[PDB]
Amino acid sequence: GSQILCVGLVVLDVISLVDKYPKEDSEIRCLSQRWQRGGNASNSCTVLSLLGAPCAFMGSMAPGHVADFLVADFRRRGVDVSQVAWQSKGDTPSSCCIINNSNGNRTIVLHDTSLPDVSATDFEKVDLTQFKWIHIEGRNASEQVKMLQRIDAHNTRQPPEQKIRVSVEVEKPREELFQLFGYGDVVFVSKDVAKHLGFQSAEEALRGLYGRVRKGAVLVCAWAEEGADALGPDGKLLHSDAFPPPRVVDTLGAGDTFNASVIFSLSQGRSVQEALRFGCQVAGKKCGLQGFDGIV
Amino acid sequence: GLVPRGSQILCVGLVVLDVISLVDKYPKEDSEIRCLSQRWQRGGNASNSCTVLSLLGAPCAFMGSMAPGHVADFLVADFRRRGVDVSQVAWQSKGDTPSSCCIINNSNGNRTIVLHDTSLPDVSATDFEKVDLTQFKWIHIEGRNASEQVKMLQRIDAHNTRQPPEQKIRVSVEVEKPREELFQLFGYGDVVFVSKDVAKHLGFQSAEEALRGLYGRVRKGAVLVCAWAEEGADALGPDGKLLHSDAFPPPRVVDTLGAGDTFNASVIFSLSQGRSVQEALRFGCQVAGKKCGLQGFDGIV
Ligand SMILES: C[C@H]1[C@H](O)CN1c1nc(N2C[C@@H](O)[C@@H](O)C2)cc(C(F)(F)F)c1C#N
Ligand SMILES: C[C@H]1[C@H](O)CN1c1nc(N2C[C@@H](O)[C@@H](O)C2)cc(C(F)(F)F)c1C#N
Repeated sequence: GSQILCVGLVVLDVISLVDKYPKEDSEIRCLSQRWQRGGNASNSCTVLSLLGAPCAFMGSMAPGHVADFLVADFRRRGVDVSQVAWQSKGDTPSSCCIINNSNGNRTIVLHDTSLPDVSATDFEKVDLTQFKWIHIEGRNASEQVKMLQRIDAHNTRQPPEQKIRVSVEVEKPREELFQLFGYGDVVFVSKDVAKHLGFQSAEEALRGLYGRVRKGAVLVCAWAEEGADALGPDGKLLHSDAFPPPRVVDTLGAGDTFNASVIFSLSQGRSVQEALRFGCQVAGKKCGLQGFDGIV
Repeated sequence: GLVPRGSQILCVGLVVLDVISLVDKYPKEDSEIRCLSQRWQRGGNASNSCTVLSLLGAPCAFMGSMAPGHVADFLVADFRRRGVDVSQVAWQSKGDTPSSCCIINNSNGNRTIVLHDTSLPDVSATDFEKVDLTQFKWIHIEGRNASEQVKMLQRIDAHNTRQPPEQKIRVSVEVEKPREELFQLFGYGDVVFVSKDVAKHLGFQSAEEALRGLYGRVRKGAVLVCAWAEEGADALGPDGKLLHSDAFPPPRVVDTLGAGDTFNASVIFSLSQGRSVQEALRFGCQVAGKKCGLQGFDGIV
């Protein structure tokens, strides 16, 4: 296997750049506008391609002009779109993103079209042999657990040399998703999910949630500008300071940059410490740039 | 393709992609919230007046700036969907096709707007100088870049001086934004539309006060028109006789977005058809009122 598969969402980000965030009932005029392809699994694909990794995307899309824009962007990047689960019923999701130029803060108003999510049936149809690593963005937990069990089954039949590495992301504080803790060799838990569970630091979260992971898995938690932490089976907490840019201009997709960079580094055989550090390095570079161009 | 001579109604002005999201509570900065419902709409005054003229049964054309891209493709497809001739569009090499983002809170009804950037150049007088006016029976200009538009208005004046009265192009002008640059446009056109917002900003408290106060600013024999929402509309012509029409409010008000544009297009339509200013004021008020009980422009006729 050579490719890195990212299973999750693709969203059209209808971005506006403002000098100051608007006050409810106001009329600000934006600096600039752009269409950017978004969604967590989608943004991680952009980053992996830029990092020089052969990657593929798996997500639901509806035939139409929004899909044509997204597909052309995926293709322009060299993202393998051959795994896309095309839906006959529904529309492709989009969102209004407000990026504050004075601090880089991103405010998203998402429109979730109720496009059916990728099923365990869609996933059974995939020939796993081309993949080196499979990353799943937590969405439809019950259906994704069946996908994770399929990869587990594949791997039991494989020599250690050709075992598919698996990562999982729990970004939304949804009780259903917490069963995914659970599966995978690398588990990414968000600051928002951690705070929701009552943890006030990435060290508190990793010590509190490590009991929920599979034997020998690595639990990772990025805490924005405070840097990121990781905890493996050795019980040794690992840390990396952030690499903040002198001027933070766009934080939209920073966490996705972190996830893809950590996945990349580990796929390349680097240590968890090296990977934590690289993840923050790339996430920080991206924060001082508009979009993903120039992160390398 | 072939458009018969003196058949179309031209609307010069703005087209924009409005992205309207309905939220239960306004988002706090850095949040990743999910909206109730999200609509993409083709907005802009000259743009909305085109939709209405097509629905009224009028062959119409739009003239405005657009840049090649995916926003333009959405807008062009909508123009076409409402059967608007888009052959006059001034395509720009530099700039963004306008897009505005509206956030409507469902718990209080308050609208938060993030207005399009200023990057796209407006239609120039040299752009207009390239249009063959013979296919138009009427030309309506939305006040934007006043200095340039005055040269466009003078071009139509020049065209008309060498035309017989039956082949004269009728001209209307809209002053909707309260900016001093635009107030020079009162001096052009056969029909001048002044807004309630512009009127109030000049210190007028009624459409009667505005028409009596601003009539001196119009050219000889022009008609000054002012719609005052639910209070109805007024018109004042060279005879010095103030004309009025009550509003025709719908049983329930659904959507007032583009009501003024519906009024303008309906008044232009009626006059283009040879009806009296009184008949046209009334028609403008009827159509604008029908639209208010409707979501969008779909069933206004
Ligand atoms: C992915 C995490 C690793 O923990 C380092 N990363 C960063 N995340 C930031 N976020 C702002 C977004 O709104 C999210 O809250 C996360 C900002 C920065 C920076 F400080 F540079 F601006 C860095 C970095 N480096
Ligand atoms: C254009 C003017 C003519 O005066 C008739 N029109 C109406 N405008 C309304 N507006 C309320 C919002 O603020 C819009 O901006 C304007 C509402 C109504 C109605 F009462 F029906 F709802 C009517 C009518 N008829």
